This record gives sequence, structure tokens and C-alpha cells, in this order.
Amino acid sequence: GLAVFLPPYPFRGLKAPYLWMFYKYLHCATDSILFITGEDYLSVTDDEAQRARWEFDPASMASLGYELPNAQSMACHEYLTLDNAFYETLLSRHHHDPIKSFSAFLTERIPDLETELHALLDSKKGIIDQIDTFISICNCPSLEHVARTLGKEVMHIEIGPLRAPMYRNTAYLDFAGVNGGTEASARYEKCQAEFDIKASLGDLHNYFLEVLPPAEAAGVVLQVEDDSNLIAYNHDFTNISLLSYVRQRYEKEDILVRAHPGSLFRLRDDVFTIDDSANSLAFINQCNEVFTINSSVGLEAILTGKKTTVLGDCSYAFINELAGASATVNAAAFYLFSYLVPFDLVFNQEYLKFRLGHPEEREIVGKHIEFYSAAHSLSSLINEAISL
Amino acid sequence: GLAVFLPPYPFRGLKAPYLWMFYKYLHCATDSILFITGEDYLSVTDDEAQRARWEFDPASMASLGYELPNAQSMACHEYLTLDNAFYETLLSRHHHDPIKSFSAFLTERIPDLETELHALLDSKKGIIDQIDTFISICNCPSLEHVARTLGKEVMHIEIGPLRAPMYRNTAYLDFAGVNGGTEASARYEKCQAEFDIKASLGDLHNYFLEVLAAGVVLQVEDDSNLIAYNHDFTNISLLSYVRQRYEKEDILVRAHPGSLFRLRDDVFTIDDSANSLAFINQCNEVFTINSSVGLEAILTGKKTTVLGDCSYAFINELAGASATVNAAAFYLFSYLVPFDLVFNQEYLKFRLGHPEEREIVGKHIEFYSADMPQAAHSLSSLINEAISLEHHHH
Ligand SMILES: [Cl-]
Repeated sequence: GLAVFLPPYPFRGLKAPYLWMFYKYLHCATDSILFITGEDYLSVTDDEAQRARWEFDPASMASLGYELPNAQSMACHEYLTLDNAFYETLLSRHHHDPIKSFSAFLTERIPDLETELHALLDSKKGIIDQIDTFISICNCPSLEHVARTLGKEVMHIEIGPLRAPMYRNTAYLDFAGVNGGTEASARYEKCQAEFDIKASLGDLHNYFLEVLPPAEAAGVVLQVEDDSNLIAYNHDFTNISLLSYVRQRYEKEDILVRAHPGSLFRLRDDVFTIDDSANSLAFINQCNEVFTINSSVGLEAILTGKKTTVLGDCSYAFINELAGASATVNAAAFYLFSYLVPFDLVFNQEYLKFRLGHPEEREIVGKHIEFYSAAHSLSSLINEAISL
Repeated sequence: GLAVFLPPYPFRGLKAPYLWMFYKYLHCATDSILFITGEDYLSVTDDEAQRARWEFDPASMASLGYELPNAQSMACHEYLTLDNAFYETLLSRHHHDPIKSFSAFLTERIPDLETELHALLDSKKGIIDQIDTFISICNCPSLEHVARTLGKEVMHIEIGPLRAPMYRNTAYLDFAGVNGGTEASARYEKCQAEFDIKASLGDLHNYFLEVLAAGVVLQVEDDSNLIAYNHDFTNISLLSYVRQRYEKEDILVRAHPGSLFRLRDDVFTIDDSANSLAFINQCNEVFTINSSVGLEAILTGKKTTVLGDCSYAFINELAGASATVNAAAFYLFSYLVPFDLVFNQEYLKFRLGHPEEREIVGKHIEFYSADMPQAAHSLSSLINEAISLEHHHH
């Protein structure tokens, strides 16, 4: 059985922040799941005051592919609820800075949290013995240590870098960590010689493109300031120091900035030239090279053959650090077909069992292409796919 | 003789960043000054490409009270010029992170900089012998170490927390550090017994004044205050801090027009008051990292939370009306300096001899009153009389 970890701690000012994953696993569940979560996740569906949350938007339910759970759907699983008081305690140990508290939660072992997790799991020890793996939407060394004591692994699972409408929907699945401390590079290193791809980057990019590619400066990508990427996995770089970094190398009218609509702040009116392109691709094509901390837009540039500079930690960084025309295509082919997972599968318990048995990269790739579609060797599967 | 440290390194993307202090010292100088600075400081005045800078604006000139130097004014001093290329080197040592580089400069010793400082001072040993003190506009452990080694003291000088036209013009003068690592608290702890002020907090405020729910003050993102003296707090985490305690309905945000970024429209209630005071009176309590507005809030008797390091924080850490007043009185009259005086070589030589607090307060009140002497008044008596109400005669 699965144990899904969905912490209630409002680090970013939002209750039940990972509610969409709760709804998604509930909608896709076939067997009982152990949810390690908070009481807010259990009351929010019936909370008449949180009716305007984006998770309840019909467009979001359709985009992420779930429906709202009824009583039977929610009640037929197992629950362990994390104590509401631990958040305030964590805050007090970091000068009540919610951001710095979030960072510690993502990158450090927290004894109090491990203790509570142990106590919760011990209350249903018979249930825990049946657990096949732990699942987390974010890194959490506390949870990861606790899982090791039980001889269990933690699958880190998150929305992927390529998404609709532009691309096929993808997801992250990482045994080491998602976004930060990813295992993507280590995975490719072990199975590199199995990848001999007969294609260009355009061929790897168009297969995932679902829309007619746009027609044919220094690009700077801004991101949301208070997410895990810029709080913990940024190598101390920020939106400000990123702009400062590029400024050390370029003049103002040679710089095109791509703002993120979800950011708390935006650049003042007449400081930089702001891009107003219909999409990421239309922005990238106006640039000679692209600068980013760890935006997924950076992946898109690399896939289109644009010179990209990555200042933060991310899953696709190892691809860019390769000098070679064919060495890059092979690395990207692995990332796209073997590392990235079709979005729906990471919520499919049968697929998760498959990944849990530690299958060969060939089996993983074949399973993904099988999903994408409507040959035996790994390279032949990919080559045949991006030609048809 | 004075030595004034004006580094050329464009930590904030601005070359000759401390140009205004160069112009001010040149304007007020009576004797030869040793400027430890960069070539950019000497060429900017005659560089038409940079005439658009605020330092040349008539309003800014009259506000800070200086005029542009002619050939004689600039040439009659001693110069030691630092290599601009050290900035790029320092950058490379900090993962090309300009923020981390500036922070190191302000809070850490840098061996290469100490090497270059000593080598420059070695070129004019005879001149250095007659230097009494080093002056720095910012904290710099590299410079401070070099100076002490040569048996010189360091005065950290910067524009103050209270400024015209709202207030009397003030400046910082601190031997330990300016903004961060200040000696204001330690200094008061030593002389607090001499402060028995028989007046209100409002009297103190009104003396410096020349005009008359949850408040959050935003600051410039890349200045030294938010880079090094912030206790890891940012504009982002400051808003997070308050949101944890208050609903968005009860939050009022005072934006800083000098910032690189601005809040998106319909996220917070953005204040549009005419000034800081007008913003403060709309709040039950004010939250800040280390903005000068936080001082104004305390001076008006508003509850204030200070998350970062700054010179006035020790005032807030006291309980009691009498206690806060005696602390604020010290801060305003003894710690803060009349702006023009920190550029006056005689006053600086006066401070170098480390006089008693009464003498310092006496000097300051003399200036503020635009008088001249001395009297039998105690320190507190001077302050009490200076801020007390006196009726007109008839
Ligand atoms: Cl900030």
C-alpha cells in the first residue's frame, strides 16, 4: 500500500497547500492509501469559506484530471494527522520567519518532526508493515530518515516541467529528491551507453510539442519568489541578484525579461524591457541566450538549442553541462523519456509498484512511450517514436 | 589629518557610488584630505555621459548642501586609487553572486583588499603619519583592520535616519559600525545615568520635526541594510511574517519608491500617504526590518517590531515611558549628529579626543539652535530646556 505525505504547515500562507494532490490520489485510488497529513485537508472540501480556492475551479479539476471526493471516497482510506501546534514551534526556532522555516523543513532533519512521525506511525503499526513506499510532494529529510528506519523508500513526486497546452503533461518521480537534489544525473550516468539516439533536439522537442511552433537579446526568466525552488534550491540567487548577474554582462536594451504572473512582486515600469509574448517559446526565440535560476523555461531553451545559463539547482542542469552535439541529444532523450513521467502514471498505484521493483531503464522508457502512443532496445523505441 | 575611504566597487551597479560624500567633503574642507578611492570618482565630474546622475541635480545639491568642485578644490588633496578590477575578482570568489560579494565586503575581512590598502598607504608613508583617523561611509572589516594596525581609528559616517524637509538633518558617527554593529547601545549602557529627562516622547519628536491596522514598511532590496544587516529577512519574508499574524484586510503596506520591484496591484492594500508620519498614524502597530521609518514610529509612541539590526533597536527593547524617553533623548542628541558637522574637520577632531557626553550634547544643541555659548546646565538640563515649551512675552 501507499503512504502519501501531505504536510499541512502553511509555509506560504495557504492552508492545505498540497490539496490538489490529495484530490488527485483520491480520484485515482484503487486500494486503500495511508495519508499522513493535516485536519485541514479533511475539512476543506466541506468548508463553505474556502469555496473560491483554485482547486475547486472546474478548469483546474479538468486540467489536473480529478473530481471532488464524496464521503465514500475520502473515508475509505487510512489517516494520520500531523499536530497543528508544531508549525508555531518551528517558527519560534527561526525567528518566526515562515520562509526560513520552510527552507529548514526542506533541507534539514527536524528532531521534533521525526518524533511525531514515529509516534503517529506506531499507533497503526500493523498498517505500516503493509506500506510499500512513501510518497512526498517535496523534500523532507525528517520524513526520509523516518522511512529509512522502516526500510521504506520515499518517492518524491511533483508536477513536471512540460505541461499542457504547450506540451504533453509530465511529472517528476525521484527517489532522492524533487527539484533540489535530484537523481537525474546519477541515473543517466549509470545507463548512458544505452542511449544512441538518431535525432536532433528539434525531434525530441516536437514530439512533446502539441501546438504549431512559433515563427522566427539576453533573456532573463523571473520566478515565484516564495516557492521551494527559490527558497531552498536557488544557490542563494534571487530574482534581484539574477537581474544583477545579467546586468554585469549586458546593457538594458539588450536584456529581455520574462516575468512570472504568479510572483508577489513585479519589476517597476521603466527599468527593464518586459516581454509580452504569447508563450515561453515566442519569448525564447527573441533571445540569443537565456538566463535562469531553475525555471522550467530553461529546459525549453536547451531543447530549442539556445545557450542557457542555470544558476540554481534543478533536474535538467546536467544536460546543459555537456559539451557535444550528440551527447546533448542523448542526455535530453533520457530526461524526456526515462526521467520525466507521464503525468497520470505517478498517481497510478500499479505504475508505482512497477517503479518500486526497480526495473531497467528500457522497461521504464517502453512503459512511457506505451502511454504516449495510440521494438525492444531502448534507442529503437525512442527512434521509432520520434519518426512516426 | 583625515583619510576618507570611498570605494569604487559597483556593488549595486553604480560606479562612484559614494560620490555625494566626495563632493560634500571637498566642499567643506579647510585642510588637505587623503581620499582612498577610485579613478571613477575623479573623472565623473567632467564626464558628460554621467551628468544625468542625481548628484548633479540642483535640488539634491542644495539638500545635502554642497557645490560641484573646481580644479583647485579637487587637486589640493591627497589621493590613493584602488583598482576597479578587484570587484570582478571578488565576484568570482562568491559564485558570481553580487549580493554575497557585497555582504562579504561589509561583514568579513578580505586578504587581497588588506594587501592593496597597505601597499597604497606604503607609497606615501610620510603622508600617512599625519593622518589622525580613517573615515568610512560603510562597514568594512578589511579597512578597519588596516587602520588599527597603523594605530588609526575608524569613524563610520552616513546620512542619518532623520532628514530634511521632514526633520532637522542628521548623520551617523559611529566608531564600531554604521547601521549594523553600531555602538549606540553599548554607548548608552555606559552613560545612561546622566540622562534624567523630564519631558515626553512627543517633545523629543517635535523638536526634530519641522513641519507636522498593521503597517509594513518595504525597503530597497540591494542596499547594505537588507543585504547584510537584515537578519536574513527580506521584503518577501517580512510580508510573510505579518501575514502569519494578520489578515490582508488589516495590513497596510508602505512601499519604497527606490525599490527595484513593486507589489502587484490587488494583493495588498498599498498606502498612499503624503509621508511616513501620515502612514504611521493609520496603523495600530508597525513592522519593519531596519527602515528609518521604524524610528519615526517609535518616536510617535506606536508599537513597532524591528526584525533586522539597526542603530535605534535598543530604544525599543526597553519597558517604561521614562526609560524609553531617556534612551531616545540619548539617541537623538548624543548618538545622532547634526548633518553638516560630520564633514567639519574641527568637530571630527573634537570627537577624536573622545569627550564626555555632555560636551557632545552641548556641541549638537549649539548647532541646532544656530547660536553659540559653558553654562552650568547638566546634560539633562540642556536637553530638557531645549525641547520644553516657553511662552512668548507681552
Ligand atoms: Cl527584498
